[PDB]
Amino acid sequence: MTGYVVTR
Amino acid sequence: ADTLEGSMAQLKKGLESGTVLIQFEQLYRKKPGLAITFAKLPQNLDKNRYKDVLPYDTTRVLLQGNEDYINASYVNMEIPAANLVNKYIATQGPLPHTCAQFWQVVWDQKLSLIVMLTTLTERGRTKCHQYWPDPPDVMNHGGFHIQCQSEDCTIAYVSREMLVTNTQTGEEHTVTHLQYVAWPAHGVPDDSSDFLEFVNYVRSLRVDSEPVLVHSSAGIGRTGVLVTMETAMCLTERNLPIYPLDIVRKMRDQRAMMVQTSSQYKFVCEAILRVYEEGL
Repeated sequence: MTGYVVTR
Repeated sequence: ADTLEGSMAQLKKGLESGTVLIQFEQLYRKKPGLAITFAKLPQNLDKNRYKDVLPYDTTRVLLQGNEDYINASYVNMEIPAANLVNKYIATQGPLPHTCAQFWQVVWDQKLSLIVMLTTLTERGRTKCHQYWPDPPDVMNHGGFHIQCQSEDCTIAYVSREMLVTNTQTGEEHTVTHLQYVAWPAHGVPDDSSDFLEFVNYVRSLRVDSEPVLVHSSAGIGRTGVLVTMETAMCLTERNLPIYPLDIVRKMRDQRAMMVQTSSQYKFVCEAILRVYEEGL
C-alpha cells in the first residue's frame, strides 16, 4: 500500500 | 454567535492576514482519543486502499452483509439553527475485492445518490476500481447485478443512472452516480465555476434523511472539500453564519483528515466568500 499522506 | 455578513467579513480578514491557513494547519487531523482498531485487525487490513486512511470504530459503516467490515464512515453535518442534518457516508474508492461490500452499503440503506470525485487512474496509479459496467456490458458484485442504464457528461463530470438488481429476490434499485473527473488528487477543481455548479447539482439531487455516498480515492481530501462547500451553501441561504474551521473539525470528528491540503482549504474558503458576495 502506498501512503495517501502528502505535503504541499 | 455573530452573523453571516459578520462571519464573511471575519473570513475575508483571515484570508488576507492570513490566520485562517495557520489555524487550519494547527487543527488536528485525527480526533484526539478516538479508537481506530477494527480497521487494523488482520482480517481487515487489505480492505483499506491506503494504510494511513482508516475509519474510526465509532463512526464506521456496519455492513448488513453482516459483521463484515468496510472503509467507510458516517459523517453527519448538523445545522442546528435550521433544524437540519445533511447525512453522508464517506468512503474510499473500492478495491476489486471490496466492491461487493460497497454495493451492500448502497443496497442496505437504499442510497439513491453516489458522488465519486476521482478518475479511475491518475499519474501512473490506480485510484479506484471500476465497480460499475461500461454499457452495453454488465457486471455482478456479491449477489448484485449492476447495469449502467445511461451515460451523459459535461466537461467536468459524468452523470450515470444505474440499476442494481438483487439476484436472489429480483428486487430492483436505481441509483444516480456522479463522477467528477476534473479534480486531481491532493488538488483543487480544474475549474471553480464547474465546481460550484456541481455542488448545487448534488444538493438538488439530495433526498432528505437519506445519506449521500461520497468517495474519491482515499475519501478524505476532495470529499472533505465537497462536504464543507455543501454545508456553507445551506448556511448562506438561511442567512446563518459560516465558520469553515468549525465545519472541518466537525467532519474530522467523524472521519479523520477531511480536507487534506492547505490549498484545498484555501480554495473552499474563497469559494464560500465568492458565493456569498455574488448572492448579495
